[PDB]
Amino acid sequence: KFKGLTVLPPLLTDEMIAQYTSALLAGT
Amino acid sequence: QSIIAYTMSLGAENSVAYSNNSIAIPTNFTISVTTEILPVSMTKT
Ligand SMILES: *[C@@H]1O[C@H](CO)[C@@H](O[C@@H]2O[C@H](CO)[C@@H](O)[C@H](O)[C@H]2NC(C)=O)[C@H](O)[C@H]1NC(C)=O
Ligand SMILES: *[C@@H]1O[C@H](CO)[C@@H](O[C@@H]2O[C@H](CO)[C@@H](O)[C@H](O)[C@H]2NC(C)=O)[C@H](O)[C@H]1NC(C)=O
Repeated sequence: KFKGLTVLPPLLTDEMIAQYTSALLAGT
Repeated sequence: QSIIAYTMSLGAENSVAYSNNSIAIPTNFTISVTTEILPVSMTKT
């Protein structure tokens, strides 16, 4: 953090992304 | 009602009946129609 600068968090956590990847792997 | 917060649902949960000698084959089908919209131009200023 700085003098008026801020970083916003992503909407999707990296756990949720891992769940999309495991679904693609299990489907295929 | 009211306003709530929660954690999103990515989707349902499907469990494929996999085995080493089973196959699924369709016996019917449907024709489906979808659209897609794409911009091509903008205004000349
Ligand atoms: C293919 O056969 C399997 C069983 O060999 C079916 O899967 C089962 O379906 C019942 C409900 O009808 C569930 O309670 C079981 O848990 C399922 N088993 C597994 C291992 O997932 C399946 O429904 C059949 N597929 C089709 C398209 O008829
Ligand atoms: C394949 O599926 C279609 C429906 O998607 C079946 O056609 C329907 O048949 C029922 C029963 O006769 C009618 O009430 C509907 O009007 C039909 N739908 C349409 C769009 O025509 C068709 O019979 C199925 N084919 C087989 C071999 O079962």
